[PDB]
Amino acid sequence: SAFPVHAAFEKDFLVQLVVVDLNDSMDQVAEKVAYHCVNRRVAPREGVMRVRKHRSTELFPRDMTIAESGLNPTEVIDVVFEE
Amino acid sequence: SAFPVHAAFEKDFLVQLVVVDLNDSMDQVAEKVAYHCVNRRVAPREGVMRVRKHRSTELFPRDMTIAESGLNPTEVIDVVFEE
Amino acid sequence: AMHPRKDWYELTRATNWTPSYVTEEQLFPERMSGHMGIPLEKWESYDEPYKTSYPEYVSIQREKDAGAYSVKAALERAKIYENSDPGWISTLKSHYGAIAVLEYAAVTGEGRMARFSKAPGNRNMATFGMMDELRHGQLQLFFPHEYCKKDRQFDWAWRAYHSNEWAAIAAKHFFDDIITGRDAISVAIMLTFSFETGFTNMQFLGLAADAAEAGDYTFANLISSIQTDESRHAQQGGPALQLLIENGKREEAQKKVDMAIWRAWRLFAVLTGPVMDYYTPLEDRSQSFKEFMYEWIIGQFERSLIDLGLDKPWYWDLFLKDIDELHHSYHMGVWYWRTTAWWNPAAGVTPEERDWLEEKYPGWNKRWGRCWDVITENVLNDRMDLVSPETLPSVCNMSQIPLVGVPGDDWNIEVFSLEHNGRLYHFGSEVDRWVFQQDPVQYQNHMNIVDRFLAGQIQPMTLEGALKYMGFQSIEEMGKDAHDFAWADKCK
Amino acid sequence: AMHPRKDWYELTRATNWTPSYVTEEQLFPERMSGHMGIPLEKWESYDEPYKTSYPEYVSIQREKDAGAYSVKAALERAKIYENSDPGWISTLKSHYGAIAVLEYAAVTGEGRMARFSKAPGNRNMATFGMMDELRHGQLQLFFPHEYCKKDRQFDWAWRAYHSNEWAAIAAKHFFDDIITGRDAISVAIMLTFSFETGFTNMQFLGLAADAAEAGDYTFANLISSIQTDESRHAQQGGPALQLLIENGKREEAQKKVDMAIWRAWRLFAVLTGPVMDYYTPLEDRSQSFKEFMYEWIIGQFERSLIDLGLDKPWYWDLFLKDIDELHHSYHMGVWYWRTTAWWNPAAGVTPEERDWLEEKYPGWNKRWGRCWDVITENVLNDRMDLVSPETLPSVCNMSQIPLVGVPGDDWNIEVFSLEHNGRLYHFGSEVDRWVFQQDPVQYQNHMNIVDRFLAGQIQPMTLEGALKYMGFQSIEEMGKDAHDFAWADKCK
Amino acid sequence: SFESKKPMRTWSHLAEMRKKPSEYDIVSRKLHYSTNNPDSPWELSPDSPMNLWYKQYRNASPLKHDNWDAFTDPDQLVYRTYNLMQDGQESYVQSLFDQFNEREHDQMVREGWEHTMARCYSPLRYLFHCLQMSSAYVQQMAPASTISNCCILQTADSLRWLTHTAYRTHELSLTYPDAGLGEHERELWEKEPGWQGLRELMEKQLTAFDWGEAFVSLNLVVKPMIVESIFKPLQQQAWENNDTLLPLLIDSQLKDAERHSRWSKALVKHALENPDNHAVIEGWIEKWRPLADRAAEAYLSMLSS
Amino acid sequence: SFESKKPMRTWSHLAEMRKKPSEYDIVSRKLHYSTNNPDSPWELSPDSPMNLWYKQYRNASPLKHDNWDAFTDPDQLVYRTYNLMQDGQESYVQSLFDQFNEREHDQMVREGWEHTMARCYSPLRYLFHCLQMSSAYVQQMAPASTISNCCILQTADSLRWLTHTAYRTHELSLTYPDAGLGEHERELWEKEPGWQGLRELMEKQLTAFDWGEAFVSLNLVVKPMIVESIFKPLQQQAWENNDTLLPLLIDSQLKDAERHSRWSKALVKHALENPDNHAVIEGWIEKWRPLADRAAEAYLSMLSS
Amino acid sequence: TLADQALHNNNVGPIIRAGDLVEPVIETAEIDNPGKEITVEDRRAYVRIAAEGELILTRKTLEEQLGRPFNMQELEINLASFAGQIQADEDQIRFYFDKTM
Amino acid sequence: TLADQALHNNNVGPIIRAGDLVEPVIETAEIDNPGKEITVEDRRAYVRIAAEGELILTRKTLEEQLGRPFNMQELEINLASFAGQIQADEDQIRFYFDKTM
Ligand SMILES: [Fe+3]
Ligand SMILES: [Fe+3]
Ligand SMILES: [Fe+3]
Ligand SMILES: [Fe+3]
Repeated sequence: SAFPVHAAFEKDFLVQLVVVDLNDSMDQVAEKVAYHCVNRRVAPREGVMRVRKHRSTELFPRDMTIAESGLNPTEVIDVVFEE
Repeated sequence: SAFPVHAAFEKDFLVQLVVVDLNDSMDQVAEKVAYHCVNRRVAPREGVMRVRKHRSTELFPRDMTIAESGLNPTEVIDVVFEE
Repeated sequence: AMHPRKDWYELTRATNWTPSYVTEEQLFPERMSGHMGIPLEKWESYDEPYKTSYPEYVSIQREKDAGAYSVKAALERAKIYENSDPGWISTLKSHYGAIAVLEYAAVTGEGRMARFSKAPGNRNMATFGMMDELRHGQLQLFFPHEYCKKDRQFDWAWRAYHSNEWAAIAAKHFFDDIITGRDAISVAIMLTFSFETGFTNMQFLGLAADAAEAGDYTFANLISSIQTDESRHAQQGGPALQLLIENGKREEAQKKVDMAIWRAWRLFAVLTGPVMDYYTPLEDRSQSFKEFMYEWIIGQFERSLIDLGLDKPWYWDLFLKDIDELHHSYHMGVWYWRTTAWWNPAAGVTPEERDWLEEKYPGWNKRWGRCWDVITENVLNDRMDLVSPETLPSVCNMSQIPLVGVPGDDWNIEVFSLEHNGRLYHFGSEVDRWVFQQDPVQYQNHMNIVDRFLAGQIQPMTLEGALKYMGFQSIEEMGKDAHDFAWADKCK
Repeated sequence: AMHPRKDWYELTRATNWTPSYVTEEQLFPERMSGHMGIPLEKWESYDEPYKTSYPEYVSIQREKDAGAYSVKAALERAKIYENSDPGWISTLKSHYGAIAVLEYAAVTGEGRMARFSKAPGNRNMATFGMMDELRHGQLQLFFPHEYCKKDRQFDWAWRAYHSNEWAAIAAKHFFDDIITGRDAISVAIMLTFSFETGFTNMQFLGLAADAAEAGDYTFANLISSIQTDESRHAQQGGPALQLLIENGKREEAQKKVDMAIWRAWRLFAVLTGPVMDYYTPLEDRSQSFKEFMYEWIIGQFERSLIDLGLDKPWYWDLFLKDIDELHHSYHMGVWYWRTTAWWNPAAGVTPEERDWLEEKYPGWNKRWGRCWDVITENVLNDRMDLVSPETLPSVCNMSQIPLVGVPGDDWNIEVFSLEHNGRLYHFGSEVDRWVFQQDPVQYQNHMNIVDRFLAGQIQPMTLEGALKYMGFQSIEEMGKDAHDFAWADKCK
Repeated sequence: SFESKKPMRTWSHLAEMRKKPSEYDIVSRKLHYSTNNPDSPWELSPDSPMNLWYKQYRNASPLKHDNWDAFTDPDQLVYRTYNLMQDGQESYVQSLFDQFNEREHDQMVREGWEHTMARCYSPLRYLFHCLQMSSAYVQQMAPASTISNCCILQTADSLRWLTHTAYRTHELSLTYPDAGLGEHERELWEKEPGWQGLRELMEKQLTAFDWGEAFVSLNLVVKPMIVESIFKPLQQQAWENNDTLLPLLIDSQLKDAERHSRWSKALVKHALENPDNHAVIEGWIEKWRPLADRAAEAYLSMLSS
Repeated sequence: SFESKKPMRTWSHLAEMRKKPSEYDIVSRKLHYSTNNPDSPWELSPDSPMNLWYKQYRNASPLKHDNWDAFTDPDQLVYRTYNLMQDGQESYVQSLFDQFNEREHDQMVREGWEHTMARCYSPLRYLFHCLQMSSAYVQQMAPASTISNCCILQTADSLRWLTHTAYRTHELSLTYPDAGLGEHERELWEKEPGWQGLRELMEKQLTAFDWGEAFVSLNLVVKPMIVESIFKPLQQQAWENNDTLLPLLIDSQLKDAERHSRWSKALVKHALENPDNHAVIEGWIEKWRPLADRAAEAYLSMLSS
Repeated sequence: TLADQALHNNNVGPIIRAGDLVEPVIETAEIDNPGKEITVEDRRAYVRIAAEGELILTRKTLEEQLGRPFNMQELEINLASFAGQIQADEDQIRFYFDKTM
Repeated sequence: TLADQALHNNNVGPIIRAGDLVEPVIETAEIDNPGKEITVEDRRAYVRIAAEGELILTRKTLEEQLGRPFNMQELEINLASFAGQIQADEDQIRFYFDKTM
């Protein structure tokens, strides 16, 4: 269930390898990416963290899991804030 | 009556050319040498300035003139203080 | 009496003949020669514009080295190592590691031409080119050697190219592609013309100016002397390009230049960019990285490219924008992952430096400044765990460099992906993906460091495992902040 | 194959023959040769210990100059002239002015031996000696030349020896006495042995150490390179001395050495003394003038003199005492009469410098410090008329340098006078008067600058008249305080 | 885990030497990184064209050794010392050209010698350029930098000889404008029977792509044959025809040739540490010797007629 | 009163040149301060022995000019360029020694040539040393540094020739140990009739203390005589005796000799700007020519027997 | 657009590294190119010397400005780079463009 | 009396100017003079290297420590001065005193 993805966090400068779980929800994904970003190179802020396929416009439902997303290993995702 | 001598002043670091007058007294000699020394490289002090042949022990009488001294032109004299 | 070179020069390159006992194609196989079907007789019109001859060459090169070594010897006691700003020392470490053994590899690029070029003049000039690069590799091993006893990081002057350290893989992927991994004509065009008449001026002359400002004349004198050889042997590409255009191969020629310039740009902005705008002390920055780019690449090289009859690369506008942005993110990536480098990156973000950055790149503080604000705060508050990474950056399958973008207020980052033969590749630019598509067999089965990490080749699969994989041999060898964070004391 | 030098060297100096068509004395006249009656055959045993041969000489001297010039060229933009302490700049001005054209004169000393020495080996080594000094004179004109455009005082690198400036007269009186004004054997003994194996190390190596500390490598590199030639050609004196001792001329030989060492000491303490203990910035003073004296003159040269079978000079104790005192007074004299010099003397008497002076010369503050206290006060109180002279110093009829003593608490000054052929001469030491008495015809009718002033030869007979006599051509050329008295700001 | 370790006195790979690393060691040893990864010589796709080339023609060579990098040039030449040496030798050759020209040497040669030069000397520029091209090939394929360095210097020496030949061909044509000097060498290289053995040998040698066979054929067969059957016989012929310049020129070239022989024999010695190599080297020598001998024979008979 | 003046671009004495001062100008011109004060060349008692010597033998010379310092070496040599030039030439000569020795040149000379060398060549070391001593004399007496510099280089060239001769004398004796080579040259210089004309000429020339007569006799009479009657005839004899080394060696020496001729003719031209000088120079030439001719004649007949 | 203006130049000439050739080359550019304005940019480690369209340096002038014997081939010791195409012989070096931007 | 003690020494050896010969010479002095203590005084522009009574430097050892071909005559390029009398040949240089103070 170890699931590698490449993730770009809002306002960061790069894309990183984050290993998430097949059974993580989008909320738990956002959290694992944020660990390597917020308070390191990205300032903390209020709001809800959302996950989406790289530069996609449709967001993934917060409770949806990796397995249910259709995402493949090593694909790129963005983590952004509800607007 | 222009009379060149070489003069060493007490506590100075060198001997200098001072042009005195054939009819100057030892007191006036001392004065002309002192001009090029005191307040330039030598600190002012109280006491009487005396003239003597270089490293001689007998001092020249204060009122004696150059002409009466027997000194020749370009000879060396010391200017020192009464002890 | 002696006779003038003009009177006998032609016989020195009257060396083409008609093969009879093997075929022409057997003597000059396309995979090694790259003649593109152009017959022998057509190559006899190649006329190298910067000529030399054997007697002059040994005489003059003897004089060049006499001076290079004399200056080094006279300045041994100058205290450069002890008295220099640590960021300057890192510049030396990174330069020698990235360059010394690579110069030696460039000998093989020149040898490929000396044997497989169908142009007689090319084969002779490449022979002198072989010698020049031998000189450069030997100088740049000899010069850093004395510092081995002072710092193990100088061991990388020799070791870098023998390692799997990420930046060394990035250098090798690029240089094995343009120097050692292609036919003679591709070398002439991609290395001598594209790389050696534009980009090398950045590192060997732009950097020399900074070195002179920094009072390091042993180094400035060395690299400028080295570049005098380059100015001669790099002139092998122009004639080859003109010949290609005259024989109806403009398109193929243009494609080779387009590819080489971009690949050179990406790599050289990960090394020279940070040096010029961050490692070099503020008062020694002759010009900014962008200013040097506009002098050497846009102003000089571009104009020369146009004079020879080629067009601005299709990606020109993408390139110009990149010059404003790429290296600031490369610097951040190299500094934040400093432990994976064999030099000590200087953060270069004191307020006075940030004012300069803002002048040279209006907007800088509202972009990269945002990340540096967070980093600076963590340092000031002794939260060092947040100033070191616990994962890997994602890495371009072309350039072998982390995938980056613009951070801060107008955040913008893009990865360009590609499926090919049942594999997913990611690239840091449209151009990088295009390069891959121009010659897939060159690249298709290469695995970048992160692909290797995910495929189980790096054991243990941890940040420490990757460091040992990258060839580090002691704690001292790994990169740290150049000034031990002392720079934070000026951010109060 | 080639044959080793040892196998053919003897034939290079097998050049003595028995004159038949002129007499031996006509071929080697005593006034030019100085053989002291020793016959030709006896000189054939002269064996120069530092040999070279023509092919090696041109090869090696080509390499020496290649490096000297290369280093100069590479460091042109180092900002030495602009960034150096003014006292260092004055050191350069004084060195080049005192030395460049003098090196060229030393060619004639070597030529005198090359023609008139009865020793075959001497005549060949002097031929290489001629060449060495040509090298030294040309280097030390070429090197300061570029600074002409910056400062007219550098014109004195060429002009000094063509002038009647007092220090230049002091240099010429001494060097015309030991180099150009005596027979071949006197040169060998007075110049190559006495001057070139002891005192020149002070100026060309002692000073080089200071120059290196001061970060002026063009200069340090130059003068140390020059001294490598000296180490070879200076080795002509030793064999000549031993030969003289073996042929019963110990007394004459000892007299020549005794005279040369003293004359060298007096002159070289007016130039090198102030440089080492005052002009050179405090932090660049490798050792004090006295420490260098004990290293180079007492420790090295003296011991060598003893090894060759000679005795300590009769005045040895006088010399040792002089080393503690002479140059501090010479410095004061040069600084107070700075307007007569072609360089700008640094006072070198800030408190921190006076603490160093006190350490290096216990008692200094109660002696020369007394005069500097008065001078410092006058400056602090803007009484500048009292910081400039309105008369001339009295001047030694041997050394041509002002007559000085110890000032302050234990004031002691002595002039040693002499009547001779109806004229009154004055000397600054017992030894100086003794030198005169050893060879009156060399000196008797020479008039020192002050004798000339009193005899009406300097018109107008004023301080301004003497300055024009001394060859100054503009207001800028005359010496002033190196730091424009800025040093007083640290005496508050 | 990472230990602390002290700075070393030289490169990590030389730190175990007992002797103090020389200039040669410091700048010459273990520089080919392309031998590190057997599957991927170059940092590209493992099956990229140049990767396949090196895997086949270097890595798979029958000539084998577990430490090629230990090879040492017996002359221990580096770029700096090579230029010092050759500036001396070439400066001397250029001075011979100058002085012999002052003395109008070329006018004094025996009647018709210009025709023998035109036929048997001036076309040598093709042969020497072949040696230059071939030396360059061994350089780029050799499995150790210390080997490749000998090849680089050898390539430059070949160009040296080529240039000598070009200069002298032109110079000679000034005194002898009606002998085809500088005009017909290509035709002679292509069509004249005396050159055909040499040209067949080089065209084939230049297509021996295995690094080991390239080395053996070039340096152990071809080049020694040029010394014994071309350089030396030319000197002999020059003597009999009152050409006193050519023997001196060839003597300088022979210094280079003997140096190539020295490193070549040194490599063989290093290679023979592996017993299997003896048969591999002999077989290549046996394979190439016939063509060499035929080349020499055709040349010598053209020369003596 | 003292004016303000700007820094100059070169030395004050060169500041009026229109042309940019060259390296030669900067380092060579107007360096003898001893010509400044007619009454006191040196800064000593005006009647000190060396002051009297210079007043008599330099200042009072009949050869006169109001600006000797304007003399220019036509070759404009400085120390640096002289060594570059001579390292080239001497390196070439040393390479000839080396190669000719490899070829055992000396064994191949005509029967008895070693005896002619022993008699007519090896004692030249005395003659060349005489030229060395004499060149040194003109150097120290010449009234301009640009003149003296030519003399310094000339002195070094004389030692060069002396050293050539020493080296070759020893080398030859290794092949011919029973000819007196390296053993009897002094006796031959002193006693052999063929050397007596030369030795009388030099002993007398070395006692011509006037700088002008020293210059004219050495450079205008003696040295050209050595070129025409010693150097050239030796080359001729070597050719007839199968010595192919000596002609090449002498050709290098002749380059030096011709350079001495060049500066000498340049000085004469500068001196003739004063009409009075023509008679002064002719008279010295006429005075010395007889001895030169007698020297040449004695030498040539010793050589041809 | 700073880049277009940077590209639209016709500047040619030598880049001379720091050393004894800098001033002689500047002077030589001025002398051998009458009626061309010579521009000089000083970067301490090197100097960028340029004219419009064409810049000639003759051996004869350079020898004169350098003050010592000089062979054209020797310029390579100090010619660190150059703008324009190059045409060199024993007598001079010419930097030039075929096109006019 | 600091001067007597300064005079009463038997120190001999080379003074090597700053450059590439310093360390090789120090090392060579140590190797070629077993059982002699070698003293080194560093003055930055030059190094004073000495032993008691005699100090030898062999060409062979020096070449080895320098790391490049070397001829004894070449030491002159870097030998700025020396204490003791000198005896030099193609194989070595010896610094020594006749007397013992
Ligand atoms: Fe290179
Ligand atoms: Fe290159
Ligand atoms: Fe000197
Ligand atoms: Fe000297």
